[PDB]
Amino acid sequence: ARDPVGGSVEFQFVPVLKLVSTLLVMGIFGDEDVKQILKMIEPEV
Amino acid sequence: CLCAIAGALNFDPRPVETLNVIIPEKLDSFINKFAEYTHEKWAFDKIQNNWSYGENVDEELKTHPMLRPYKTFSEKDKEIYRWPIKESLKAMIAWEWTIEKAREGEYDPREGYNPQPPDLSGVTLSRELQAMAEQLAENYHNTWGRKKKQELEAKGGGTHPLLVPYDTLTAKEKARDREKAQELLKFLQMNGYAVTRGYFLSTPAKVLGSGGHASNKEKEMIFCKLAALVRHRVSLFGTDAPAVILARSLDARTVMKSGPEIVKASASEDIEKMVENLRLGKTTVALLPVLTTLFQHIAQHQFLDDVQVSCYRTLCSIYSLGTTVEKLRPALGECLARLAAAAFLEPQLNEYNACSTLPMLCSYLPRWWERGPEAPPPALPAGAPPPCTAVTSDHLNRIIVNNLGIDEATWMKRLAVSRARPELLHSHFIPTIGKRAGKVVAEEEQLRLEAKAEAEELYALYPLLIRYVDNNRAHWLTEPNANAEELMVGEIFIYWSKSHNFKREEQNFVVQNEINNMSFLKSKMAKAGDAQSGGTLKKMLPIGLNMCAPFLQNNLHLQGKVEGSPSLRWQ
Amino acid sequence: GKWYFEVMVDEVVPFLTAQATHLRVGWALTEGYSPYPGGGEGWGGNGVGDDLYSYLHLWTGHVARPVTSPGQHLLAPEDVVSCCLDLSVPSISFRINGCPVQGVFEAFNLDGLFFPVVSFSAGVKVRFLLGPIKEYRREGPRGPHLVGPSRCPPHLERIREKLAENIHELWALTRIPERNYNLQMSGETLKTLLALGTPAQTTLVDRLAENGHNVWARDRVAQVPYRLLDEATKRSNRDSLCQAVRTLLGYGRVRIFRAEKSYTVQSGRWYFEFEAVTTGEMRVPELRPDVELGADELAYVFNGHRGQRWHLGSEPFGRPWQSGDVVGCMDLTENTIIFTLNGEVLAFREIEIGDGFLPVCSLGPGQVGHLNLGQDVSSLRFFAICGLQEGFEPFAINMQRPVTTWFSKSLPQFEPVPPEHPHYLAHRTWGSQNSLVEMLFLRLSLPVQFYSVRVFACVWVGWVTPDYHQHDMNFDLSKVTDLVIGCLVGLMTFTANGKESNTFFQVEPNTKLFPAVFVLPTHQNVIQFEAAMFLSERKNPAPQCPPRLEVQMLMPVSWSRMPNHFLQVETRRAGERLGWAVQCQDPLTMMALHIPEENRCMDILELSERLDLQRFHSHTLRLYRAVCALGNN
Repeated sequence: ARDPVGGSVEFQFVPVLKLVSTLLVMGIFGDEDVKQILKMIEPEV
Repeated sequence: CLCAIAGALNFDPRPVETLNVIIPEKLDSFINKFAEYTHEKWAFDKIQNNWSYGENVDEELKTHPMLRPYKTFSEKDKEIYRWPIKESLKAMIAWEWTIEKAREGEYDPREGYNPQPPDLSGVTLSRELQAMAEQLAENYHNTWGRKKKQELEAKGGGTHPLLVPYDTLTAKEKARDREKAQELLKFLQMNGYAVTRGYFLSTPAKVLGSGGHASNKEKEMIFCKLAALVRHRVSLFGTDAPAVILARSLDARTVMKSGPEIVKASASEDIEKMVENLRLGKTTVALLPVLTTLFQHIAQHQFLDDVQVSCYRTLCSIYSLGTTVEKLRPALGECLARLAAAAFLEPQLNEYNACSTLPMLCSYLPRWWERGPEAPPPALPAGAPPPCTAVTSDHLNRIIVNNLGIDEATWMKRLAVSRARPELLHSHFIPTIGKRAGKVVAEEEQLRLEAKAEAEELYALYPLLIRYVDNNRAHWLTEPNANAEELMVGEIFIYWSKSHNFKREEQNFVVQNEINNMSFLKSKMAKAGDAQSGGTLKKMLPIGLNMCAPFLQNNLHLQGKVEGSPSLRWQ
Repeated sequence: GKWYFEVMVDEVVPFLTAQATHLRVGWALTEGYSPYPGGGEGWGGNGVGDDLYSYLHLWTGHVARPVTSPGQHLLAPEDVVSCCLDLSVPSISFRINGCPVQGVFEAFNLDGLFFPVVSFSAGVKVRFLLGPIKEYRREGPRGPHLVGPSRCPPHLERIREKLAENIHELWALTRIPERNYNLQMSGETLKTLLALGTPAQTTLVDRLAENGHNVWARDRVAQVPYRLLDEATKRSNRDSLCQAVRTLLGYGRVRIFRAEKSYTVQSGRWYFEFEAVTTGEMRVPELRPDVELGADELAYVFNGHRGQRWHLGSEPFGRPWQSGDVVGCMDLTENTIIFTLNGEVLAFREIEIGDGFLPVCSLGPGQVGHLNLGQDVSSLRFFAICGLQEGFEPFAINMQRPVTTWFSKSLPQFEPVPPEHPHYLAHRTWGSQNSLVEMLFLRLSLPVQFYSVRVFACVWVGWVTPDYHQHDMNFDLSKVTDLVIGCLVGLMTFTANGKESNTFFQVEPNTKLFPAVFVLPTHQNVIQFEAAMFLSERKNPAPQCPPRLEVQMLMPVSWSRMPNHFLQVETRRAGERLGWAVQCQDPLTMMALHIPEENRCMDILELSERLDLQRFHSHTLRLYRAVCALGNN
């Protein structure tokens, strides 16, 4: 699509992944939220 | 070369008189004033450098002695002013540039004589004087330049700036003597004395030329030859000039045409000039000349060749008219008559160019031509008819549709040389004016004929191929334009393509094409066709791969094309 | 002369976002107000001007001032400002609801037309009550357009006399000392003819009529150019002039639009389609945001009208540009700039490569068009077949987000410059001399809150406000070798002309005067600069007795450089008059941050565009993160 959220696919993702990690560490996430994240990963199961 | 350059666009100092001329008393009267005024100016200008009155020659200290007021003077100090003045006035008296007496009448400082001179700028050249300052500056420099020249003529050196033609010199150098010259005459009028004797370049050149040209015509009627070469140079200049009196110039052009027309009644130069004149073309006398040509043409039909060639050239002027009336109707009538009565192909072409209720007769003739469809027996009449159709289309701007149908019929008849080329030009015009389905059917019919010719194909075959190449290319080009205008065509394109492949692969055919080109003096069409064919990206990629290796049927056809494209790329 | 009007404001919620909305009325002359949505100095507003005069507390110079009223509150759905202005002695002064809400204006200038400006912040609706502000971005049916910018002998005499009487009689028939008066009128006509000394003759006659008509108008006023008066009147005048003529016969500036550098294309074949909502002549990385357009090494373009494209240079190759006519331009791989007109293809042969380029569109005053851009729907005309034949694909899927382009803009800034123009204790002073025009200006780089000048070398000097930068212009003092320096704790002057002018003007509340001046013309510059108080000001450290030199020096000119990129939406509601009240809905938030320069509106996108500023910001962010480290409170 010629992107680029940051012109660095990685930069954009790092920004998001870091936020996600902070949230998980915090644990201030709904079980449903956890399920959503799992689905988000690839929905392997 | 110089002329082309203009289009793109060593001494003798005259001897005046400066002592053979002894001032009238009115000039002596101006000498008191002008001389006194000069002394005042000196105080004013010498005071400007802080100079002053003293009692002795402290010139470095910025002092005169002579900067004693004009009143203080000894006349001998006044002579320093009077002498240049006396030379000025005498120079005028020498020219009989009479200086009529009406009136004689005229900064970090220091000491001096600090007058304020009645400033010189404050009066300025009347038209008599406007001519005069030029000659006084010219003359003054010469006397000065002649003294400079006597000085130069003593010393044996190279060149003199003021000893070389005055005009070459900067306007600023020209200024130095003018600074003496305007300073005299304006000041004379300022003192109440006139001094009385007793783009544009292109316009001037044109006028001089008309002036000579008439002389040349008179000479022809009765160093003249050398001037005539000048005529060729002039014609070239004129072509450049136009693009770069107009109507007046054209009128002069009419006179030149009459001279040439008279001659018709160096040949190439005249023709080129005529062509240039023709190029230029792109009054009553002109109408008369046209009438004579018409009458002359009728006489030729009844029974000079040069006059006839000139008349054909006159055809170009008609084209020029096209770009932008009784005599015209009449000569036009004679032309129509000649056409009816009808080198012949050339005459027909000239007639068509000239052509470039009444609508009804033409319509009937057109119906007759349509009747004419399916058979010919006359190459010349058909060409004249085509020219007429073009003229009709032009007049029109339906009728256009009928014209198109007629064109199609003509194409069919053709399918059934110079005439062919003329027909092609007419066809291009018709296509431009421009049903489509019928044209496509006709193309299919032809394309097939071309394929058959290809299958058949030594030298004769090559010639046939060349003929196929010209008509096919032209009509093909118009058709392509139409297709673009309204962009099955793929099938037509495929056929054109097969022909194209055979063409890419044709040696004898290639030689024939070269010969045809030489006689005159398909790739673009092929490209347009290819674009149409291209008009399924993955499938296309697979096909390209297959071509490199070189609906299923369609794919195979596309692949075959691809090969053709590859061949084209190889070129 | 006098004018007054009333606009009543409808129902605005004062807060959506953390903002007290915008909705200040005042008035303004054309010149020197040129709003932008980028937002002005000090973080952008209204009444900023020395143009704007707007009206709450105070607005003027962008420096609110308190005001006595009786409602002593902001406008709300309830009221009707009741606007008034005299021109004559020029005072705008104000009421609300006929309620005196204090006196103001005078002491500025005539020039241009001082209309009424209304500003809406947020969700609000208002009636105006009588019986765009420029804009690069337009307004279009499919893809926004974009347009602008618009500034807006004796015998002969006898023949004349006798002919004149006949004319009066002829005129008399149509209607159904007097002539006499007619003869006098004929004589006038004669004077007009003398002044004048084919259609052009008719036009001249019409002009003369307007001129005479003009004198007549002046007389009536004592009791608008003819083009201004209008077409019907012009036509009527033309007829009389025509009759007279028959009788006589018987007798025997440019705005350039750019694309983000990030989009940059360094390879392949692509196509850009330009849409014209305007008819006229226009031209389609290195190129400057501001400078000559279409005639430079930077880019190649030709005027649509001219059928010429600057090489830079002169050329043909094309039909004259037609309003609302499709245009098509086409490869990194080869090296051509094929132009397809209406596609309908017309290109350039052999062209350098690298650094991408893209094509730049600059529109001159008064034609808008829209240029695109994204999607298959976008192929228009088209302008599609070529893409199909060309394979020079449109940006298409890439750049899914809509493309953003920086704008040249209108107002110069007093920026820094180096080695430019060629030919551009103490010492401080310098300058570059070549075939340098005037000019001047100068400016400086030290700010005073919330003491010497030398020069010598005639030239206006003054001290400039932070907002002092304004369009220049002739700049003859004053429009709104001895050097004397004035220090403000006060009155600022110096010793004018070496020896005292006395004391001219001063403000001591807590503004903030910036020093430079503008110097123009001359073979040799001869400018010398420098500091006690100034030195103390410049550095937080100090003041110290010893003179000090800044790491930085300032310059060079406001310039006429265009570089601010435009934005995401700017939708409101327009704003229909007849009814007389206009209501605007939605909210806009600006991420931009003000400099310490100061007061310029940054525009985050602008920061992104400018790397150096961006680098500094990034470093600052890192430092901030660093202070945070260790979980300190």
